[PDB]
Amino acid sequence: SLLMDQAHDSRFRLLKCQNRVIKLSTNPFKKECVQIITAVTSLSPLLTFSKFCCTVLLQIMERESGNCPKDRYVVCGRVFLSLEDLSTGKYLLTFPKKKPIEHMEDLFALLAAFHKSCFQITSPGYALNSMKVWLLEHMKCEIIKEFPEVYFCERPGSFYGTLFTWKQRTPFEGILIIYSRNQTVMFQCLHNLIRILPINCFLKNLKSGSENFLIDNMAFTLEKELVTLSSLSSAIAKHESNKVSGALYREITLKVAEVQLKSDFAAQKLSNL
Amino acid sequence: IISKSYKALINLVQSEQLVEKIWYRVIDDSLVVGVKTTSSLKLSLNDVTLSLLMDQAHDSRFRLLKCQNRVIKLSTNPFKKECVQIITAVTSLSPLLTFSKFCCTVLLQIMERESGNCPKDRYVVCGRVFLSLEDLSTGKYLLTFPKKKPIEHMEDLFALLAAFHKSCFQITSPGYALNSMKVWLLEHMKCE
Amino acid sequence: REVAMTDLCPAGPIQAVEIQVESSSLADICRAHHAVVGRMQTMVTEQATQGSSAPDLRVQYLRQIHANHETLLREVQTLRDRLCTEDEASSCATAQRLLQVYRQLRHPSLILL
Amino acid sequence: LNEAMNVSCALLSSGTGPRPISCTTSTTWSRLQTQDVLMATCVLENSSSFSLDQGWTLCIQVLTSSCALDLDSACSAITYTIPVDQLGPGARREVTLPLGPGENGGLDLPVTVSCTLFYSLREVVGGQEGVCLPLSRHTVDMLQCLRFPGLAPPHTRAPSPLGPTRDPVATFLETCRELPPSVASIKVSA
Amino acid sequence: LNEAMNVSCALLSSGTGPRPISCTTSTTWSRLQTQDVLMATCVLENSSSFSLDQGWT
Repeated sequence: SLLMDQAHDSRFRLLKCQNRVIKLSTNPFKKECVQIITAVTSLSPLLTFSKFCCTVLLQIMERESGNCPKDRYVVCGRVFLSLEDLSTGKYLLTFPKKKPIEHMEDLFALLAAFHKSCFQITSPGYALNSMKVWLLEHMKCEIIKEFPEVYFCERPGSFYGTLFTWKQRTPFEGILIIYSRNQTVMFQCLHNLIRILPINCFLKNLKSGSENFLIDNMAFTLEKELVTLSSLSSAIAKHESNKVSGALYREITLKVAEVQLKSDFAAQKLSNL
Repeated sequence: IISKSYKALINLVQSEQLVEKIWYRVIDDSLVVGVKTTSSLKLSLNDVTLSLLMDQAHDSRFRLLKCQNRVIKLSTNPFKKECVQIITAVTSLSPLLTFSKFCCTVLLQIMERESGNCPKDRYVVCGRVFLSLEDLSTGKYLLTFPKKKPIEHMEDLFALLAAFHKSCFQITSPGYALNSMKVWLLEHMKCE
Repeated sequence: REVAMTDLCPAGPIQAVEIQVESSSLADICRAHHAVVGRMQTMVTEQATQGSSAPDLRVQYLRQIHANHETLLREVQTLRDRLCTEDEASSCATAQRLLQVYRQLRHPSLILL
Repeated sequence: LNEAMNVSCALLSSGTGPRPISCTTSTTWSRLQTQDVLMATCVLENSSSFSLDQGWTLCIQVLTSSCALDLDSACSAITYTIPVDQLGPGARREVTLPLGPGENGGLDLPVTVSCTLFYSLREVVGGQEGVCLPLSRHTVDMLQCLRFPGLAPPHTRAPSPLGPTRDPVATFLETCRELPPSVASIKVSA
Repeated sequence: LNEAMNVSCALLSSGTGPRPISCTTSTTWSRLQTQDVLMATCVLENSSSFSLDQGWT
């Protein structure tokens, strides 16, 4: 989150920030991955004194613990920005010419500021490689060396400055992520992509994760629930040898409920798609 | 008989071309539509608006659809001499490219102000705009920056005066004169 | 509503209050189940340290519940093993069946007495 | 700083019902053009005398759904940071910030609102750092999102919403490429 | 079309009471983020029998 300096802004209005997390694997081909958090916000309301200062506050909250015990706030430095600073570049990414991305904060400011849309692709009765041609010859991509899972399209048409990614898991099926500067371009892109693919290549949008992963999640949740209920019955069954303590029944039903909420979570994720 | 009765409907409610002609451009993620008037329509006396109306045949569902209207006066070689009033509307695209395609209709509305009878609302349907993704993919309606500098369809210029955010400043020097402005504009800003 | 069950408790069923939720959308059931269960967790953990505990039967019906749970458990584990191998029909009938298991499990879930 | 410490002492200690500072959260249904949207009134109240002067702020953060998922979605959370303007004794202000389905029906629902305070001295004068006091963790259930249109008080002819048809991106995908009620129940001892 | 022509004719006629179709508006106040906003509700009410089926907007 982002806090403005009160002494500057006598007038109180709001402030916003959208948090996008970005996982990028670095040379998976352990092997260092990179998780980085990023917020995003409007400039022009802040620059109304030509200069502003913002503190940067990074909260961490636990899920496992329902006690709200752990709020490890952090204060991660302080940003100052003035209109002289912008007048001379110094911070800007402005397209053409600052193409050869060799300061990865440039890549990440893209992946954060750009609308994101995920799509699963399936070709059941045809192996699938024509994506890599649509990418490497049609769109004229540049691979970022540091992160070879990301492709920046340089084709100087209307979709200038759009980023993909492409995980080709099980080479029938694949998954493609589109970072774009509006939604008109994202439709202009999907149209061109559908045009290249085979006739049987079935696209699908993804809101909330890959079908295989959400099935694994649903499986895991059911497995833990059923194991825990077998544990309830085994607690009864050893008490059959020893009429039951309702206290034990309550104690076990609590943990069963605590797992059921997860199975119901996985179930809604699966049952919307 | 159906035709006959369309024409009968039309004539029942109701000659001089109140409007020249229609044009549309796409800027980035906005659609701007504009229409160039004629002498008969005097914006001194008549507030005019414009609207875009989607064909419900495509839109199985109903969102609203919003449009902001600017008037743009430009004087033509004041340095009689023709003014040019055009009237323009701006809206989001991406809500309307659900079906790869769409066909709006353009309605110029007019309300007089002096007469408190609310008398004279001369609606006028000025053309009909089609777009599709197949068209934009070949450009043809886009306005795309640089290299596409030398603006030789004047509609493209009226699009940027319609789509872009406008602010007007008065400058008052109490103690010098003011001839720096054209220099700032031409040398520091390198204006054509 | 109230639903008393004598074959579960030895003497006093209780004329227990059941809560049902019905909808077109299964997803909204997942949600309103999540919500009701969460609030019954709240109630049980709030009432404990004050409330007493009923005695159970120990017999017949907890074991039936074990068996009808274990069949589903072993079946889902087999389904997990099939999803690990990744032979054919990658995942279509698998999700529909996992949701059939879910539906089967959920309807008498967690009778708290 | 003295004021800040008396306030912090008031807040953290005295494990009672009425705190000096509070932040009640409601939920509400509003119309945006034609849509229904969910709203969160956050109401900050000061029942004590402590006029929390400059260098206090109010940090709200709204997490939609807390679970680890592979593909990384565009909005884990949203954050607001209104500066508080001395706030004054006995006063209260109200902040409506919407949560609503920002996608076509795109709304996972354990959405949680949390309110926090934050004090920094570096603002007034330094010598830096700061302190984050947690005020409320509110949650929004699905029992809150119900509105019961039929049983409603007014009984007035409202059009039925019928949320958007599968996705406007779904429509795109169809064009470009061309049952019992589910139930769940629980029983519990009277 | 017939329904259309009947509606059309009813609206231009003077019924002495404008009640084929009516539309009230009404001003209120809401709250957005920090600022009070001013909203106009536009209610469309059908009094007469005529159904506005597809084609009206």
